[PDB]
Order: sequence, then C-alpha cells, then structure tokens
Amino acid sequence: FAAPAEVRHFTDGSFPAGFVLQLFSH
Amino acid sequence: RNIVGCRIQHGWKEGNGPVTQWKGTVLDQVPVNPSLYLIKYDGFDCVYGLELNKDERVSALEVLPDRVATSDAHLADTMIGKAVEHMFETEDGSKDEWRGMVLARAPVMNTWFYITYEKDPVLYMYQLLDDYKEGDLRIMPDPGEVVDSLVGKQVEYAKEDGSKRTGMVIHQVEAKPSVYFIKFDDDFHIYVYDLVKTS
Repeated sequence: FAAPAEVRHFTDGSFPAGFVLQLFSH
Repeated sequence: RNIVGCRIQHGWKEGNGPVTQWKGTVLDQVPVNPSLYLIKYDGFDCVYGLELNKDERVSALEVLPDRVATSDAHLADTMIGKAVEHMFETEDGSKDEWRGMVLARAPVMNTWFYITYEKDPVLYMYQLLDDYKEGDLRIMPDPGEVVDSLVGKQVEYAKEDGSKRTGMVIHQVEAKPSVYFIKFDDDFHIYVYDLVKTS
C-alpha cells in the first residue's frame, strides 16, 4: 500500500477550497 | 462488550497461513465509524486500525485481564505538539536520527505517546520519557483552526490505474489542529496528514 501524498477530494465533494492534505512526509 | 481500554487477544490469519495469536490494548473506538478500533499490539510500534468484529482475518476475539500495573507530567506536557529528533540505533551500532512530531499522550496507555516521522508518516506509539532521559530524544525549539473540522469526511483519491479508492478522516489533533489522521479502507496503518494552504 502507498498512501497518496496529497488528498483534496471527498466523496461528497466538500473539500474546502484553496487547501490540500499533505502526507506528513510530503 | 465495550472493549475500549481492554487488553484483547485474537487469531490473525495472514493470507492463507496458519492462524497466529495476537495480543494488544484497545486504545479507542472511532466516533465517525464505531466499527473501527485503534489497537496497540505488543511487538508492533505502529497503531493499527481494524474492524475487529468485521475483519475476516480476525478470529476468536477475547477480552483479557488487564496488564500488571506500575506506579513526570511537565516533561510529557512540554513534549506534546513539539517537533523532535528520535535516535534509533542501526545494526552497525551507529545512530540514525529520525525527525518527527509528538502528537498526543496515547489514551489508555498513559505512559505512551502518539508520534509520527518525516521518513514514515504513520502513527507510532512509544514510551518517550525513557528515550528522553536516556538522551535518545531531543525536543526541537518552537489552516487547521480556520477550516472547520474535516473529521468524518470520506476521502477519495485515484491510483496510477485511474482506480479510485477511499479513506476516512478519523481524528484531528488537539495539540496541532491542522494535523489529521486518515485511515484508508485498504490498509490498517493510520496515516498522518497536514492541512496546507494551497500554493
């Protein structure tokens, strides 16, 4: 398993605009 | 039949191999998905995420008696939220210093701390006051509050196949509210993410 380095999509499309979740390792 | 805080044991079936016995301590039941437990198993430094009563690799789950008990808070409270250098010893007897961050005092196991590492961004648990006294831990000097809590949202990404997979934001760190724990549906590790302003 390889975790995504960035996450910016939710299934209900509600990810806040202008932000991203970055894996702590980047 | 509430197992949070309890020692547990169960069979574990890795692939098609023979069932092995596993022992651990249930740290928490995820509020946004109550069939999901965090477990600290003896021998694994990593916190595991398992649907203990649903996962098909788990069998004969039993509550065990608690572990035999024992008997500094300022040191532990100054460590939390902080960046740290954690010194591990390579087979050569030499020293590899992993930079990481201390996220919280672990639940149930109070002597233990949630920690994550830049060279490995999953959720570990260690008894860090020992490593600090031993000198093997240095505490470095010192969006998540603007944005409402993402906890409970279901994450969605694509693999290089173009296949989309899902995960879930299960926790926001009280000490550093831009840090979030994600448990993906296809792995038992707990991955640590930072909420960053784009560009």
